[PDB]
Amino acid sequence: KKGIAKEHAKWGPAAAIEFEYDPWNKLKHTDYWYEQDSAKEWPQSKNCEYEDP
Amino acid sequence: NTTVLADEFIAHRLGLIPLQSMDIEQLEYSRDCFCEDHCDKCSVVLTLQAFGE
Amino acid sequence: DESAPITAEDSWAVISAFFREKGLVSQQLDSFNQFVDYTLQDIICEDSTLIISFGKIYVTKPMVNESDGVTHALYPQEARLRNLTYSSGLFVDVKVFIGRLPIMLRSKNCYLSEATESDLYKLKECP
Amino acid sequence: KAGRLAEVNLKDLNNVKQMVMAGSKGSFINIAQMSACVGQQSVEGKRIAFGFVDRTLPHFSKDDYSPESKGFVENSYLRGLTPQEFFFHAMGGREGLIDTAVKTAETGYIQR
Amino acid sequence: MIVPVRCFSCGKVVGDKWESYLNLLQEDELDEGTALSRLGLKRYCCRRMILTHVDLIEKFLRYNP
Amino acid sequence: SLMSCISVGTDPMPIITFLSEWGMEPLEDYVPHQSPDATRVFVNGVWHGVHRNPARLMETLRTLRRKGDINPEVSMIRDIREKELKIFTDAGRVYRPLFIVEDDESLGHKELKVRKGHIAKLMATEYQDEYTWSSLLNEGLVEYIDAEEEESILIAMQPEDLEPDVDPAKRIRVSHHA
Amino acid sequence: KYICAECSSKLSLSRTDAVRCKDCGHRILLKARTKRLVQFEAR
Amino acid sequence: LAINAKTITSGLKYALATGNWGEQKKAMSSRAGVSQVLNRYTYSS
Amino acid sequence: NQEDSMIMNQSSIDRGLFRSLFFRSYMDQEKKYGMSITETFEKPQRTNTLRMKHGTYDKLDDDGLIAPGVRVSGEDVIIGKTTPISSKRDASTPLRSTENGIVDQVLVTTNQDGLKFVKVRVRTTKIPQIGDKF
Amino acid sequence: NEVFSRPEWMILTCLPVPPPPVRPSISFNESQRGEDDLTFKLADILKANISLETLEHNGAPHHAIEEAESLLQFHVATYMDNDIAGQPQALQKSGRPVKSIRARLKGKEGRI
Amino acid sequence: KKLMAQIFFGPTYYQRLRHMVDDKIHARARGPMQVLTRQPVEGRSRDGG
RNA sequence: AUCGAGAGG
DNA sequence: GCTCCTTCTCCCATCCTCTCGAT
DNA sequence: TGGGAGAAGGAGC
Ligand SMILES: Nc1ncnc2c1ncn2[C@@H]1O[C@H](COP(=O)(O)OP(=O)(O)OP(=O)(O)O)[C@@H](O)[C@H]1O
Ligand SMILES: [Zn+2]
Ligand SMILES: [Zn+2]
Ligand SMILES: [Zn+2]
Repeated sequence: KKGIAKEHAKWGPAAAIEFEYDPWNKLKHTDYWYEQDSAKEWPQSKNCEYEDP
Repeated sequence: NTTVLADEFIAHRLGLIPLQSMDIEQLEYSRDCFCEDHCDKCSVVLTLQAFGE
Repeated sequence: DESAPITAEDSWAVISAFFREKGLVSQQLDSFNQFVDYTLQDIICEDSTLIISFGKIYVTKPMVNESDGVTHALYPQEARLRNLTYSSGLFVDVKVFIGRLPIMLRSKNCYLSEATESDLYKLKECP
Repeated sequence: KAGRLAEVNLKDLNNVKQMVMAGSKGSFINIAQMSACVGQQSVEGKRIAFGFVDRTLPHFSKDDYSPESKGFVENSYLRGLTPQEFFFHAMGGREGLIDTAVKTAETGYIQR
Repeated sequence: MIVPVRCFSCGKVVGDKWESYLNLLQEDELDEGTALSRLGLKRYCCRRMILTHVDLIEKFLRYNP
Repeated sequence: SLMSCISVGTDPMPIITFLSEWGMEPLEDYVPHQSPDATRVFVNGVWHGVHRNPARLMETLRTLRRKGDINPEVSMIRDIREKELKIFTDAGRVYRPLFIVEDDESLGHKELKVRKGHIAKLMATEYQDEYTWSSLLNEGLVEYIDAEEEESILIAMQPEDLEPDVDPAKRIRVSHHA
Repeated sequence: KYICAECSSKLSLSRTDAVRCKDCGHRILLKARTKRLVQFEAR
Repeated sequence: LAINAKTITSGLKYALATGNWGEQKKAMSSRAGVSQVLNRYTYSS
Repeated sequence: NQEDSMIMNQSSIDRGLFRSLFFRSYMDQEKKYGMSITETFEKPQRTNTLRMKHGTYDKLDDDGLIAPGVRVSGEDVIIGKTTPISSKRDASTPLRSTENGIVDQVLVTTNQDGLKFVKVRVRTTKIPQIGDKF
Repeated sequence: NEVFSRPEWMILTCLPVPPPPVRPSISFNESQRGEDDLTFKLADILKANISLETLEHNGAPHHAIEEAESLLQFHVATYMDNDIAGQPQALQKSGRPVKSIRARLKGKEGRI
Repeated sequence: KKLMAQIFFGPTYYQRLRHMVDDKIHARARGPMQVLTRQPVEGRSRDGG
């Protein structure tokens, strides 16, 4: 029968929807957790290749 | 069901099988269909017959 | 390559050998096996003369005395399903039947001790 | 003092420090035991006694009164406890379960 | 018990990647990581679904009934 | 525990007939004089007699037990500060197996009797589906020690411990190296 | 409508027929399965 | 004949099925905690 | 998730996370109560029996048992038997009040005394729910 | 007290027997019924009293009348207190001690 | 929106225990009572208080 | 019913 | 007549809840 | 059964 994923997860056709924005922390929406250095301990995301540092 | 699996176990596994739904917009919801538990314009009937020969 | 000292990794081979020989419930199977083989006869022989004198004792394989029926072999699954008691008769060569001793599973008197994995699956017993 | 030296040199964005600062959960002793050292293990108000003859465990020589020999856990939970320290910690922490199931009846009678 | 259909964490189908996983492990002699990556299981939520699974069904299939 | 067993019971008489042949003095012909440096030989809690030079007796008993002549579940305890030799043979004693360290004067420091060749034999036997746990026991490589006998031995936690730049994150091991 | 553990005689076993099997002398029986169609919600 | 087997059987079948390690007429000996129903909730249990 | 509680993903639960099967086995025998007396495993009647359980007897078969594959819920009667007097009394065994399921297997066996007895296994699924302990 | 409590009333001559509600016949399962402990104890009291009456009617050797009186005293004492120190407890057919009124009124599971 | 605090995230082995609310919930509305003391009977299975 | 076991906060 | 005086008899020992046995 | 009372019975001045 026809249905949506709200009623049961068996009706959901989206396995995983990766969602990201601002690969660099320009907007300061996240305060990075660090021990000694904050830029060398957090891996650089791939989408950082599409924005100016 | 002579199998070593429970009926509801197999039913749950069947419910999770992805089925083609490209033309889902043409079918009607069960709640909105002037029909019964099964029909042709609000549901699709499948049959599984297996034997361990 | 024959007398080199052991590293901290190689002791797991020793532990594997220990658990392959002893097992996990040997501390109950070896105690019960002593009781049937040796302790039972010692209890039977000690001060057993009514001066009549009891002698050798024989422990059969587990069996069920069916009502108005021939005594047949009893397997643990049958005992579990039919609410029976897994026990074997003791015959004292005074050979008089004196009672039934319950039998520990996978002991020397249990069928499962002489059953392979295929036999255990056939007997509906988990290996 | 080791725990205080550890807590002082913990940054403000440390999550366990923020919980201690707020007082929601955790305390100084938790910081000391998880980061610096578990400390001394005591049972019945006294340190670990000699269950064997002149020693606490068969892995120590007799007439040994060093702190490590009688239940001082120099390690933290992050670093991990050695088998002797693990057993000493188990001995110390069992007392925390006995007084929960045994000595609770001695204070309920008081209240009754 | 048999094969974890779909994926609790996301919902990707992993019920059709068990026989292929076993063939990669045995016939192709690859290790678990390379076989898992060659099956298209990138996310570690899907990766644990096939990596950590006990196929007890075979044992249940060894009894007469 | 995983590697703890309970003794099943053994006849003490074969041990006793050893002691009378190893030089023990029967308690009948024992005078508590002319022999102050003498050990009280007990068996199963019964003071069977008194024996002089207990070191040789203990050495012989340990040699017999690490060969199979004495049941490996028989615990033999010597306590010098009371000069008492206690052999136990009854059932109900909880023991655990552990390795045996010998002097090994050839290779300097003391080293375990069991070596990598025995491990290779065990692994080959496991993968041959001959050399089992009993083979280790019968060769003196592994010994059963109960709680009472633990009061007369010194045990090393790891083989590396007995062996006579540094990771800061590794746990602190004292390694007093007795 | 009764199936023994060993072999599957599928006997009738009315009041008079009692509890037993033909082929094998085994003393446990399973009373087959209901004819009524079951219905499970696949969720 | 002339031997009452039940005395053994019903003996060994009572304590072993109750835990009262003794005859049914005795309550002094270690009782009710010798034989316990095997816990099969999990293999580790 | 405060105070040692958890938030579980409903979508993951829908896909089979921590689901389980629960089997319960009820047992019932018939015993003599005398020298030449015997109880009977049969479908209880509505007028002969002296007692009732207010449960639904519409699911029992002729022999007083329910064949596997029947959804039994609440106060339903699963092993129905009637005992005589020394007309007929009622000794049927119903389900647990708060338990429901589907009949899995029905074992009909003879006791060591030659008396017919029956075990019935009921199977249920326990989906994780708010308040379950992990 | 002259009206409510005299010493002569501490020696029992006429004993009140309670109604069935005090000692109901508990009926567990279906056919596994049985009278209460107090009913059995009162039946024993009646048996002892009838034994004394018969012996007195027979003028039995005083050495047997004394034994019968001791039996009556023991049974009527255990009826109200089965926890008497230094004496054997009266037992049921099953071999368990009877539950006297004193045991019913005493303890965390008592009436009060 | 992003969260200012990064969340510790990873696989962990969890076990389901025998204790479930559907087997613990109870409520009594003047059900069965005892015959001796005429008080509410004891037990969830007996519809007790 | 009684007895006993195991188990949770 | 205290002086005790040692020696005895004595009643206690958290709360609530769940399930499964055997008679 | 693990300490406590309180009570009791006994010796000694
Ligand atoms: N023997 C007891 N007597 C009285 N109350 C008890 C007893 N045992 C447990 N409790 C109750 O249960 C609670 C104990 O909670 P629990 O056992 O979950 O440990 P906790 O203190 O909550 O810490 P955690 O949950 O980390 O173990 C107490 O608050 C207490 O009210
Ligand atoms: Zn329709
Ligand atoms: Zn996934
Ligand atoms: Zn058959």
